This record gives sequence, C-alpha cells and structure tokens, in this order.
Amino acid sequence: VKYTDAQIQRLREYGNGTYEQKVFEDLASRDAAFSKEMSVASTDNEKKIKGMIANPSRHGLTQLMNDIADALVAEGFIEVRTPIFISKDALARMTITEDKPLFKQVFWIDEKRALRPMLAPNIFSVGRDLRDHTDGPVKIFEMGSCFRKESHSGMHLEEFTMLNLFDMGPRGDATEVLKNYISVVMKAAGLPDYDLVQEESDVFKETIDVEINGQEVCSAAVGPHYLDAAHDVHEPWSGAGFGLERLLTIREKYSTVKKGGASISYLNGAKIN
Amino acid sequence: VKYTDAQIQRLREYGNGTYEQKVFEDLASRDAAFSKEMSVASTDNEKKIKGMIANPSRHGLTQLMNDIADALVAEGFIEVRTPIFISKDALARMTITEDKPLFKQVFWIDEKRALRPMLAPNIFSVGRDLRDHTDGPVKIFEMGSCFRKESHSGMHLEEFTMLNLFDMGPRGDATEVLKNYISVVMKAAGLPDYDLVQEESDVFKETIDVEINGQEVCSAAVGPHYLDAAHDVHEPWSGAGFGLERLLTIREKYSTVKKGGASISYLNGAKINL
Ligand SMILES: Nc1ncnc2c1ncn2[C@@H]1O[C@H](COP(=O)(O)OP(=O)(O)NP(=O)(O)O)[C@@H](O)[C@H]1O
Ligand SMILES: Nc1ncnc2c1ncn2[C@@H]1O[C@H](COP(=O)(O)OP(=O)(O)NP(=O)(O)O)[C@@H](O)[C@H]1O
Ligand SMILES: [Mg+2]
Ligand SMILES: [Mg+2]
Ligand SMILES: [Mg+2]
Ligand SMILES: [Mg+2]
Ligand SMILES: [Mg+2]
Ligand SMILES: [Mg+2]
Ligand SMILES: [Mg+2]
Ligand SMILES: [Mg+2]
Ligand SMILES: [Mg+2]
Ligand SMILES: [Mg+2]
Ligand SMILES: [Mg+2]
Repeated sequence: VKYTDAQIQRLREYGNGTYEQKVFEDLASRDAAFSKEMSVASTDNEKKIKGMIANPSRHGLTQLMNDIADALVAEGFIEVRTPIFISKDALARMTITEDKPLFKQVFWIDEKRALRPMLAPNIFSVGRDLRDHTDGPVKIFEMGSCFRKESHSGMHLEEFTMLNLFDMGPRGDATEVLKNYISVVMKAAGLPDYDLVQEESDVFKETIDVEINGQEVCSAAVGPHYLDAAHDVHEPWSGAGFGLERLLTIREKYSTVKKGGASISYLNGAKIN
Repeated sequence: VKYTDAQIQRLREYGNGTYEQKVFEDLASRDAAFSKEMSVASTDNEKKIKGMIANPSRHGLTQLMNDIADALVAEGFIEVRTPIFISKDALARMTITEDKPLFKQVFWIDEKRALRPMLAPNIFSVGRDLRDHTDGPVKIFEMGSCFRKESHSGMHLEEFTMLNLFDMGPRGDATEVLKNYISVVMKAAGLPDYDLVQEESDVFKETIDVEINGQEVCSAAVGPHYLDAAHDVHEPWSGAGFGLERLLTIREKYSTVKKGGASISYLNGAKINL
C-alpha cells in the first residue's frame, strides 16, 4: 500500500519532500509513516521560519525577479511597469472578444476594464509608442502580477507573476534572437536545463514554449505576427512570457506553486500557520 | 495674470517644470508663454525617452523599492509578498465596512473578494502567524500594488504601490520605534527632510502621517489598538504604510504621481504618446 491521494496532498501542503513513491507493508505502517512525515515537515517549517527570523532576506520571488531583471538590463532592455487594469479594446486586439468562452475567464472590474491576464497588451502598446522615438530596436520587459480564473492545480494560481520581454526590430533573425534571450533568462533563473516545444494556442495559434520535465514555464512567439496589425506593429520582433512562480517552484523543488509566491499561508516555501 | 487651472493641468501632463507660480503682464503674454513651455516640455520628453533607450535601466519605481527594501532587510525585516485579493471578512476586521468612505473606494472582484486597498490586513495576518515561532519582535514588510477608486488628483492613482512595514512586539516604545524606522525609509528613499503630523483616520481613529511640504507620503499607527482583537494581536506594534509613487514623485520633482508609476502613457517621468 502507498499513501492515499489525500495523505499525499496533506504532506505536500506542509512539506516539500517526495511522498508518492513510498510503499508500506500494511495500512498501520502507512499511517505511522504519515504521522512521522507530518512531524518532520512541521519541524522543517519551524526551522526555516526561525532561520528567516534570525537571518532576514529579500523574498525568494523578489530575488529571482532581480536576478533576471538585471540580466535583461545588461542585454539592453528597458524595464517598464504598466497598469494591472486593461481595457476591453486591449483584450480584443489579442482576439479575446466578447462572445468567446475565454472572455468570461478574465476578472472584470466593470463593463470596460478587467485585470490583465497577460502583460502582452500593455507591452505591445508601450513598445509601439517607444518606436516613435528611436530608429533602433525597442527592448522592454516587465515583471508583474497577472490574473486568471483557474481550476485547482498544483501549477496554477489566480494571481501569478509574469515576466514579459519584448524586442521589436531585433538585430537578427527573430527566432534565433528569441532563443538567445530565453537562454539568458533561464540561466539567470538558475535553470539552464530546459526544452523548447511548439505548442498549440488559441490566442497565438502556436507558441514556442519552454518546458522542464513537461511543465510549461514560458510561452513565446516571434514577429511578423498576425496580431501585429491590431497593434500597429510593422517589423519583426521577439517576445516571451515566463511564469516566475513556476520557475521558482521547479528550482527550489517546492511541492506546489503556492509556496514560493504571494501568500498568507506560506513564506519562502514554509507553511507559517 | 496667471495660467488657468486647465493650462496648469496640461503643462503638468507633458512637462515637469513648475508653472503655478508664473505670472504674466497680460493675456497675450500668458498665451505665448503657454506654447513655449509646451515646446520646452515636449523637447525634454523626447530627450528623456532617447536617453532611456541609449541608457536602459531598471524602472525608477523599482530602484526606489530595492533601495528601501534592502535598508529594511538590513534592520532585520523579512520581506513578504501577499495576495492582491482580500476577503470581505478581512476588510471588515479592518473596520472597512459599508459606512466608511474608504469602503466606497474598494474595487470588488465578486461578492466576497476585493482588490486590497491597503496591505495592512495581510500584514497583520502574516505577522501574527510568525509570532508563534519566535520570542522576539516580528518584523516584516511588503511592497505591492493597492487599489482605490479616486477622483482626478495629481497625487492619486487607482493603482499605487504601498510599502507597509510591521514591527510586532517592538524593542522600545512603539511610537518611538515607529519614528526610527520612518527615518530609515525616508533616508533610504533620499528624502531626509520631512515632518510628522497627527491626522484623523476612519480606520485607525488616529494616524501619525509623514509629510513633505505638507503632502502626505505615509500613514502610520501603533498598537495596542482596537483593531488588535480581530487580528488576535495581544502586544504593542509599529506599522507604517508609504506611498512609493508619492515618494518618487517628490524626490524626482515630477509634476504628478502618474509619471513615475505603472503606466502606458509615461515612462520614468516622460510622456511617450499624445
Ligand atoms: N494560473 C497560472 N499560474 C501560474 N503561472 C501561470 C498561470 N497561467 C500561466 N502561467 C505562466 O505564464 C506563462 C505565459 O502564459 P500562458 O502561456 O498564456 O499560460 P498558459 O499557456 O495558459 N499555461 P497553462 O495554463 O499551464 O497551459 C505560462 O507559460 C506559465 O508559465
Ligand atoms: N490613491 C492613491 N494613490 C497613490 N498613493 C496613495 C493613494 N492612496 C493612498 N496613497 C499612499 O498610501 C499611504 C497610505 O494610505 P492611506 O493613508 O490610507 O491613504 P490616505 O489616507 O487616503 N491619503 P490621501 O488619500 O492623500 O488623503 C498614503 O499616505 C499615501 O502616501
Ligand atoms: Mg509527492
Ligand atoms: Mg541577486
Ligand atoms: Mg504576457
Ligand atoms: Mg492556462
Ligand atoms: Mg500549457
Ligand atoms: Mg502558454
Ligand atoms: Mg485617500
Ligand atoms: Mg497598508
Ligand atoms: Mg524592534
Ligand atoms: Mg490625506
Ligand atoms: Mg493616510
């Protein structure tokens, strides 16, 4: 016998070990094991918490954001910060229009505005505007919260942190340039081993995704792209959107994506209550 | 004759000079001066965008956040990140209820959940949970977006960036400790010249506000406080919420708070479109 799915969930809730591989001689020993591992997890949470109080630090997600951001600035990217609110028009330019099922999966603030489910709308707008002021590439990036109505999963959050980098009019082939920037981010994130895959997408038809052990940590694309007309873009470009919680979760080997980011139940992998 | 209230607004929205003090011999002299200052402003905008493209950098608001954050960590504060969503219950435990004006500024996501108008509810929760693990002060801070419905004002945004620091069970008089850590933040922000004032608050009854030239950049409170029972807090505490865009705007001498914050119309003080 093994841990039940319910026991595995409670263990992952409190601990960041691996539990689904244990095998026991009978239910009695399985249950004794469950108590011992809950006790070990709680103790490890105590130790991490006490360690943070004695040796305070910036937040694990903030540290990752700073690590990647400084690497992108070094490559010539301007950091921008854009509103979390976006308009119905901005969504429509992504083809997220009012009669599509997807329209209802965004958090609406009123009849005209919603919480951004992605940074690309604002990034296209800012990048295009900056093109009015330079003849070279427009390189910008943002790191900020996005919001999506999601079903329960160990890798999905209603609020998650996107990194979106945008290189409009790059100095080379857009796809080769994109793979170069993906490499910069992944190395700066401490995750140099990854795979690139072509993945279907309603908004993009197909994306270039970054996967680690089959887990999506990025969707990317290159221009000239069919979305350019709606954004008044008329040049090649390289763009990529990473999920920072997912990167941090995989690197730190957190049992779930809810432990490394924004929370009032966890702090840097530790359960605090 | 002076610039009209509208002329000021327009000059401020493209430029970062100081126009409210200008005086003019007559309406003709005023009007000609409105155009030249528009041209001086547009030119400076362009130089700023061009300067940013040739010298790319972290965002000004981000640099200010990193400066204060590292200073607070150096004083023993743990950085925490909490969700932007908060429950109707959490708001109620802050006494943010139907009768309070702040309640009418709340952005609701559904009938049970809202965009946080402040970080305090989440900070109380995380700080009180950490008290179970230590016999000393619990020192935490968060920097993140808060949301409020606001009328047109050169120092209000619907989405602004709060810094909230929280010292529960401080070592010293909570009010004296509060003033010390206000000093740490203000100096880290490059704004060493400020004053402290007492102000009325519908949530805290009374706050200690930080002002620069009479402009509020922070509201702070101390415990024991009547909000403590609803947060299971049974000890003194020191708490302060800073408006980071207001700090950045005053230090950089931007004309309004919209120029240095989250925007698709401004970037680091410069207007990027018409
Ligand atoms: N709910 C979420 N929680 C955390 N990260 C997310 C979430 N949704 C998307 N991301 C991340 O954001 C990146 C860019 O967004 P996007 O490609 O549109 O997501 P996605 O394709 O819907 N991913 P998925 O829902 O797992 O199939 C993804 O590659 C993920 O790493
Ligand atoms: N709409 C806003 N835009 C930008 N900063 C804000 C906004 N509301 C509050 N702040 C800042 O956040 C701090 C803490 O919030 P709080 O004291 O509750 O605001 P407040 O009392 O309503 N200030 P004010 O609206 O100018 O009278 C304030 O001292 C401001 O520096
Ligand atoms: Mg497991
Ligand atoms: Mg670093
Ligand atoms: Mg995006
Ligand atoms: Mg999805
Ligand atoms: Mg996927
Ligand atoms: Mg994707
Ligand atoms: Mg107010
Ligand atoms: Mg606050
Ligand atoms: Mg202390
Ligand atoms: Mg005030
Ligand atoms: Mg106030």
